[PDB]
Amino acid sequence: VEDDKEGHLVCRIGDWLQERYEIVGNLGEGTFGKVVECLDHARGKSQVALKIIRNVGKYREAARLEINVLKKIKEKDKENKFLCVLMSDWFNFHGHMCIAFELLGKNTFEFLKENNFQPYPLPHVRHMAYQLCHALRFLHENQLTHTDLKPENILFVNSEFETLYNEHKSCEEKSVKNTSIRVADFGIVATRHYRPPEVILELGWAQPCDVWSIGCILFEYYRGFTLFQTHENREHLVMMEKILGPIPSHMIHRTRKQKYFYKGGLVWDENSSDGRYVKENCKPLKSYMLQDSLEHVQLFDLMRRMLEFDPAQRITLAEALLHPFFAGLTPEERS
Ligand SMILES: CC(C)(C)c1cc(NC(=O)Nc2cccc(-c3c[nH]c4ncnc(N5CCOCC5)c34)c2)n(-c2ccc3ncccc3c2)n1
Repeated sequence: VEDDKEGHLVCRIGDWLQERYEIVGNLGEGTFGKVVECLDHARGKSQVALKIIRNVGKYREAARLEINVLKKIKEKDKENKFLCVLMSDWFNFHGHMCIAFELLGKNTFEFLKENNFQPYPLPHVRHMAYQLCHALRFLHENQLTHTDLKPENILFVNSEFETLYNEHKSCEEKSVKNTSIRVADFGIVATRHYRPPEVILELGWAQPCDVWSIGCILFEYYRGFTLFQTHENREHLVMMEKILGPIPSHMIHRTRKQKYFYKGGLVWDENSSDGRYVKENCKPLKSYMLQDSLEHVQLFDLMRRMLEFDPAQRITLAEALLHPFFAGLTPEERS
């Protein structure tokens, strides 16, 4: 046991925790501390993720809050059946709160990056979407809101793939063998590209925030690239307007950030570097359909309804789980 003045724990591959956890790898780091891989010698050689949070205090406090959140998700989920990440253990170790999870596979972003940003096929989209909706419905019902939904926070149970590619000129694609996912959270709300306009405009958010993000995420699974490829609010709102249509007067009246607008409209210099990028790449949403086909149109219908500007007219996760799009699930996918 040795601590540095930043507080954090100095651990080495081969160190043991709770006489059952043998560190074998490294999986992450962040504000709060490390995230290592162990084999659980108690539960018999099997593999876990272990977020370590040492001293600091706010860290320890927030770790407790996380554990509680995850405790409550288990209690409220009997059969594991709501597709959130599952805490298998937690403990206290010379001040360092630790939280063990079953080790899942690559997240939906990584997998996409490993596939050279070749989009997932429409059935995978459909299945992943169904589970994201189910999962966040369950969370919303228990007065919980993710707020930082994004592809990196969706993990595949198993990210093994069957590489398969013929005929297509440069066919070289990986289909993941099993599209089951789990929702995690690594820990202005949201990440830029998944952030909804009410957060951008500082109008307060609630559950409808998660739906907007889901909307954004589905698009990315479907095209391989992000729907809003930008890093600044004004551009982002302009992009919203050209992809989706105008912004309700009512949301412009309530913005205290009265800098992006002028006389009811977004200030926007159509002929700049930013101007040209938007002009030569942002087209109306429907135009990004890859095929002229019912299930693709169903998907864009759910997507448009998920990306309503007004959080109050935006579809709920309950209403989406009943959207025709989800007719095409295999019966097995249905659970
Ligand atoms: C259920 C919900 C809502 C989605 C959630 C999940 C988590 N925690 C989490 O995902 N933790 C976590 C932390 C570290 C690893 C993994 C993880 C679980 N399997 C894995 N299988 C493989 N790799 C993993 N990753 C390692 C790299 O890195 C991403 C996950 C993992 C998961 N939280 C959460 C998080 C932080 C909080 N802070 C304060 C208050 C409340 C908090 C709640 N809420």
